[PDB]
Amino acid sequence: MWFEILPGIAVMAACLFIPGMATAHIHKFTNGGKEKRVAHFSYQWNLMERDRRISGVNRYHVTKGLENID
Amino acid sequence: MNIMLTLLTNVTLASLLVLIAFWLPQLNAYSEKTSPYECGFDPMGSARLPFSMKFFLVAITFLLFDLEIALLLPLPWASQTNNLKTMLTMALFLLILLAASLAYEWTQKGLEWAE
Amino acid sequence: TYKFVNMREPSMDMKSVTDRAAQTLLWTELVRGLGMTLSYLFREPATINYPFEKGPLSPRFRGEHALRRYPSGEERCIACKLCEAVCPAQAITIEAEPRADGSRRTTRYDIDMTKCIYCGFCQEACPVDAIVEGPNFEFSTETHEELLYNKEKLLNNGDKWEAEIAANIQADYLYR
Amino acid sequence: SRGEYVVAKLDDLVNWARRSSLWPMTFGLACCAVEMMHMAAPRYDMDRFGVVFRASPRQSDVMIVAGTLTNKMAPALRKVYDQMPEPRYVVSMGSCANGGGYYHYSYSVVRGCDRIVPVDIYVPGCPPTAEALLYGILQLQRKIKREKRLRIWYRR
Amino acid sequence: HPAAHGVLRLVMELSGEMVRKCDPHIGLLHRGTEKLIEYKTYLQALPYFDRLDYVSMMCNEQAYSLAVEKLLNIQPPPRAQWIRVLFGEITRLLNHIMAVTTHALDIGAMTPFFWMFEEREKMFEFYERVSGARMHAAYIRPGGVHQDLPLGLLDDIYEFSKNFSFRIDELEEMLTNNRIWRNRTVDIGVVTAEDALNYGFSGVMLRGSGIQWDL
Amino acid sequence: FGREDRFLNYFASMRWFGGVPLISLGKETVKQPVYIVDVSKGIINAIKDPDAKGKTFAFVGPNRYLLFDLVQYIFAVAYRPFLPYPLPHFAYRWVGRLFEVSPFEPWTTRDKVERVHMSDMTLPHLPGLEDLGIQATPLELKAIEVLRRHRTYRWLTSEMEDVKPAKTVNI
Amino acid sequence: ELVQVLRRGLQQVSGHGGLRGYLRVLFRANDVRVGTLVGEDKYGNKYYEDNKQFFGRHRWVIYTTEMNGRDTFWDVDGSMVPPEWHRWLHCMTDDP
Amino acid sequence: MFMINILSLIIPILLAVAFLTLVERKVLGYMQLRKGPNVVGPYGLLQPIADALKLFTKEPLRPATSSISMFIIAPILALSLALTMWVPLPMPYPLINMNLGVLFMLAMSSLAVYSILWSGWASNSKYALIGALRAVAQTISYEVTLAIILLSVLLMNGSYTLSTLITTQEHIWMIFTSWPLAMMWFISTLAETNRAPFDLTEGESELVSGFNVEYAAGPFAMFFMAEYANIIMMNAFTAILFLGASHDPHTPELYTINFVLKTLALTITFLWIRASYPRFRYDQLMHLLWKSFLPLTLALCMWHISLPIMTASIPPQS
Ligand SMILES: CCCCCCCCCCCCCCCCC[C@@H](O)O[C@H](CO[C@H](O)CCCCCCCCCCCCCCC)COP(=O)(O)OCC[N+](C)(C)C
Ligand SMILES: CCCCCCCC/C=C\CCCCCCCC(=O)O[C@H](COC(=O)CCCCCCC/C=C/CCCCCCCC)COP(=O)(O)OCCN
Ligand SMILES: COC1=C(OC)C(=O)C(CC=C(C)C)=C(C)C1=O
Ligand code: SF4
Ligand code: SF4
Ligand code: SF4
Repeated sequence: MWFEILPGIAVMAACLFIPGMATAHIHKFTNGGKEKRVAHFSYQWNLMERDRRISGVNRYHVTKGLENID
Repeated sequence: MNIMLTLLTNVTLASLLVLIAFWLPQLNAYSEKTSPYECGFDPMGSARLPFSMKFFLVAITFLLFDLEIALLLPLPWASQTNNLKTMLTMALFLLILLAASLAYEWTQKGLEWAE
Repeated sequence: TYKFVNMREPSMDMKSVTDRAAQTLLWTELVRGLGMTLSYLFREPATINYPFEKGPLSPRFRGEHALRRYPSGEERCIACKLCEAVCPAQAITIEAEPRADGSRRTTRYDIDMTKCIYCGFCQEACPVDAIVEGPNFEFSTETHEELLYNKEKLLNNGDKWEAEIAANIQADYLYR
Repeated sequence: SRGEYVVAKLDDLVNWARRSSLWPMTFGLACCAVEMMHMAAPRYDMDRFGVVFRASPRQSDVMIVAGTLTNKMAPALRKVYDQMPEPRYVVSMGSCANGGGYYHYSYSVVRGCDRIVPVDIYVPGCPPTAEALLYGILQLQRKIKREKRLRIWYRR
Repeated sequence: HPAAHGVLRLVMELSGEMVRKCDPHIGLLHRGTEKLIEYKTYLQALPYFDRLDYVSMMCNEQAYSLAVEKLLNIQPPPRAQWIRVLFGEITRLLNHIMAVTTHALDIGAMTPFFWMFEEREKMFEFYERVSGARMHAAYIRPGGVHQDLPLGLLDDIYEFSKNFSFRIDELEEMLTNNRIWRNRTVDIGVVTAEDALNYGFSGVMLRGSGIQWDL
Repeated sequence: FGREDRFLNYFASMRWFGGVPLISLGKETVKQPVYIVDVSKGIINAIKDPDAKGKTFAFVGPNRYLLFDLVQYIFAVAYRPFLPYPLPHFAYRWVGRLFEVSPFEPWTTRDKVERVHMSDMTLPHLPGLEDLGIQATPLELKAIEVLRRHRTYRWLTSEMEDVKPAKTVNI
Repeated sequence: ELVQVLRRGLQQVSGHGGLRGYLRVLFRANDVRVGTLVGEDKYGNKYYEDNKQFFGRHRWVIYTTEMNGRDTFWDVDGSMVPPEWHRWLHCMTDDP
Repeated sequence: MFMINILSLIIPILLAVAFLTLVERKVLGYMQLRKGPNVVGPYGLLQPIADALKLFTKEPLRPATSSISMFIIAPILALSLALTMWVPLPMPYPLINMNLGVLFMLAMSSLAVYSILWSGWASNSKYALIGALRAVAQTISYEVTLAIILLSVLLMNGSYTLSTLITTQEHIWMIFTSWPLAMMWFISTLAETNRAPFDLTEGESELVSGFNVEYAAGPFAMFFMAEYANIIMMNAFTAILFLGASHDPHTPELYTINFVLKTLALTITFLWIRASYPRFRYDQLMHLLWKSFLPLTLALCMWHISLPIMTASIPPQS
């Protein structure tokens, strides 16, 4: 044997592992490494648009702190 | 945009697989190979003849019951109202009406298939 | 003497009624069947590793035919045609004449193996143990004509399989 | 030549794929189908070789004629052989399917299924053992391993 | 067809999936055995009965041998008759395994088939050891039997018999109390005793209706 | 012409492009097709005839057809719409050359186009099928057995005597 | 006792002469069991037995890679066994 | 970079389906006292590759009586829909983040039946038509109960977003709050995927090959792939719905491993169920779904509407 079914199960598990970590890593890579923003409502979209406008490089994930307030 | 892209990608993958299936292998088609299958003997009639449905009443009842699904789906949002008593009364009223309709169809032998 | 197979009556008390309700609502016997399949999953299978392992056989096994010889090298067959007369499928053809030394020998001994039913009647009828069914069973061919044996092929089969045919006959001839 | 090497390797790949995935039709006639079942039984487990029965002729690669073919049955056998998409193979199992057998001289029996369809492998016996049928199937696999379609196409 | 049990052309008239008429067309395995028997001696005709019912072989041999013995006015020795009954019961085991497992396979349960075809293999081994053929033995003959049993056969038969009950129990656990199996089998194919008698039924097809009969 | 021929099947398969290109609308070609079974029987009879040792035979059909009418009849038996249009010789040669580059069996070739649009010679001085005891089978009696495979489901059951045989340029 | 079966697998690997022989027998015969050598043919076939297995798996043969004229590294069949070892291997006798 | 994500979502699923074929064969074999594929490739690991290569090099058949357009459309639609119904699943991050992901799954799953319908009808054969009619009956049997079970379960989630199911089950699995609904949902998912004991559209012993009897080679392979992809996808949906894994924003790999393990367990349970039981009659499935599941589902819908209001446990995100 019953343990010779295990290789196929392991191959299936390895194949099914790929989508989740692929999505996680691609989200991190394209969003500054910080967990791509979620906008279910218009308020969050407005926050994202304000961030993009004040970024100066037209990317929302570029975050400005107190050093931009002088 | 993204959903349109993924729909196009999936449909293109399926179509490409069909094209591979139909253009790669060697084809030898003759009349006997493409005849309909009926366990080795020729069919008596046509497959386009009427085929009786013994569960037509259940089909119409499913048509009617499918719209109560649309009526009941906004319940997670309706639960957030301030006047919860009216909302609960109306949800229970709708579900009781649906259950009574099911009971009426059941007791008059509406769920039994035609023989 | 007889017995009934489905003539029993269920108990009507509250305990058994609740037990049957719980069985209906919680799928007890279905779980039992799942458990039986699970137990079978953990047993050793009965499969053998063919062709490296073979299924058991016995000395009586009736396989491919062969014609035999005496220890001196002379053929055992004397063209009596008893096997031909007894063959239930008419799968044997025999022609004979006196040999150059006056012996009684066949000039044609053919067995159609697509007519044969492998009953073993020929080797029961033979009085000199000339024709036998050997132990071989892996002699599938690619053409129909390769299964129409003549005297040369049968004598070759005897010469090829005698080492096992004699041993199998030795282990069983006391049952005959 | 590079092209000969490429076509040889592709032919090997296609032959391996074909012989390692043989799906016979769920088809039996007489006593020999019982030995076919015992071939499918756990002791021999033909599925372990990649051999799976499939009911539809459109999803089958091999036809095993297991039993006597009568005159009444011959058109149906030919019809279900014709509906198999190619490539397709036929295995003749037992004396009745090979040459008529015990019923060779009868008025209602076809003297061998090779009068109706071409046959790749003849398995002798009445009935052949499940081991003998397995030997025939493996011989058919070896025969499929020997075919040269792409090489002959290239030599044209 | 997988569920046609061989060569059967059931022409069926249906309204939807309801069966209005069944017309079984047979003769796709008619090989003219009786005329062929007319062209053979009594000994030469015995192997045909092996191939009549290729699941109950020694039983057909036994029936033919009993008929020939009655016509010949001879009596087999007691040991031959005991061997005949023993192998008839083994053959009954084989036949009932085939029947139940393939009926379940037609219904949709495939596992018991594989569970019991190993027992079928062991019984085939018994057949081959006694006769040299796994299924077409021609062992039972009008004089009795062809050969005596090999010196170590009864021990192996006892070994098989002392364990077959657990296999029957596992099959019963798989099927008997399953509610799906009951829904597929209960009240299906009901036949009355009078109709069974008038239609020429025999065997279990009588005993299932309550008729107390057994040859 | 026959079930596995490249004559009737070739013209029937032209439906896939939508129109049938015919040099000069096929009005300057004459064809005399012959059945396959007649050819095979004639070969057998030539083998079994002792007088045919050094002879030369011409196996031709009982009717001569213009190419346009032959293709029209082929399309009528197959119940496919017929849309013939005239294509010049050099354009057709170009198309054939384009198709010739197929490493598999080419759909058409320049040689095939040349042979399709050439009339069949008449050789009355040579013996034919009727000198070997064979009566030539007309195409109108055997065209359905080749062309029923090219029909759609709506027309699969149409009988042989439905499609009104074509006109022959005989004598 | 999981460790015991793991060590049994390790000795199964080692008993085939290392990883090379282990893989050769795994890809040639689809079986890595280790038995007692009963004998060797003049054609090269080796015969192994293991009475701890159930009836049917207690005897087996590893076919030679080269018989009379053909390469049998991959192409093997049951007709390759000579008659004496044929009688032994099919359990028609108890004596090799 | 989004196309890379689509490819890395869709190719591994096809590989998993290919090897699920082998896993099913081996599990059934070992449950039946045999081995299953162990010859081609070590432990039969190359069996799916041989099966696919054989199928796609074999001749596909165009039935003379068939309707070619729908005959070719149906497997394309089946495979495309099976691939599409994977995009909103959070693992723990969805490829496409939807406000109403559950409704999207409902709609596309109800659209997937038309592949079987149109393939069976366009085959123009009797067994295919019987299979298609059985598909109609099966959908009518299960759809309403499926939808009501889903709504009753999501009444505790607060929304139709699939990601919120992660935060809802942070401390306890939803199996411990709605196990009767979960049992009914599991049976409904078995019926939705035409799996034993509800594999009536195929009906191997009854209808030869059922709705795909006329299909051969690659078009048949596509139907097989869609079937098994639907199996895996439905079990993943069940695992996300009732066995909620814990997610740490800084290590989503742990969530992915746990969720894949639960999905694999559910799929193996599917194969176990197939190996253990006989087949229903297709009217008995309708009676089971309409006379036993529906009243209980209505009562539990009432209960799950009343419970959060009774206990002041109403979820957020109006
Ligand atoms: C990229 C997507 C499209 C293409 C998909 C390709 C899939 C990958 C290919 C899979 C390769 C596996 C095949 C090789 C395994 C066979 C193992 C070995 O046994 O084969 C032997 C030799 O193998 C064959 O001779 C040749 C097989 C492969 C031939 C060359 C490989 C070509 C690969 C090129 C890839 C390009 C794909 C197409 C690109 C468009 C013959 O032995 P066999 O009879 O079995 O076993 C006997 C049984 N016993 C052992 C129990 C006694
Ligand atoms: C304090 C307030 C609480 C309020 C009360 C809440 C408690 C509720 C108590 C009752 C709950 C019972 C729920 C059960 C769901 C209905 C099941 C049922 O009763 O149906 C069965 C039938 O259901 C089945 O048998 C299903 C058949 C399909 C079998 C498929 C495989 C079996 C399942 C294996 C285990 C699955 C595990 C489920 C969970 C998986 C994880 C998600 C009845 O049918 P019959 O016996 O034929 O009789 C009907 C005529 N009288
Ligand atoms: C024992 O009775 C028989 C059957 O029932 C199990 C069969 O299915 C079949 C044929 C069907 C399969 C494919 C062997 C035959 C020939 C038969 O004799
Ligand atoms: S075994 Fe029987 S059928 Fe075969 S040749 Fe001998 S007597 Fe004839
Ligand atoms: S083989 Fe035996 S029975 Fe047959 S002719 Fe020769 S001696 Fe007589
Ligand atoms: S060869 Fe023998 S066992 Fe096989 S079908 Fe014919 S009579 Fe029956």
